Amino acid sequence: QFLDGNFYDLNSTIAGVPLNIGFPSRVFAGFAALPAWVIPVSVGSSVGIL
Amino acid sequence: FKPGNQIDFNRLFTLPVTELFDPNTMFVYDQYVPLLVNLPSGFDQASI
Repeated sequence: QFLDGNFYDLNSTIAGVPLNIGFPSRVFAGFAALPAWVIPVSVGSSVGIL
Repeated sequence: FKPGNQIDFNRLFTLPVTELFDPNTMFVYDQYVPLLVNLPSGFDQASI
């Protein structure tokens, strides 16, 4: 929020003109696929051992 | 709602359906809503 109670971000305009204020962009990374493999893998392991 | 080809059944059904909802009122708990329903970016998740 600015002084006028309104929120501004990268895409804000006044009178249709982009303000291009200069807010940062930060990257967050490392997210992975879920455990759906566990039970087929644990049957597989047993059959393999057998 | 998500179509049947977008459901990963082991994530939904590793536990019985018996406790997905509050027994006093039968509304499903909030954590299962985005797992079953698609919603737009910036949406207020408490509204549905």
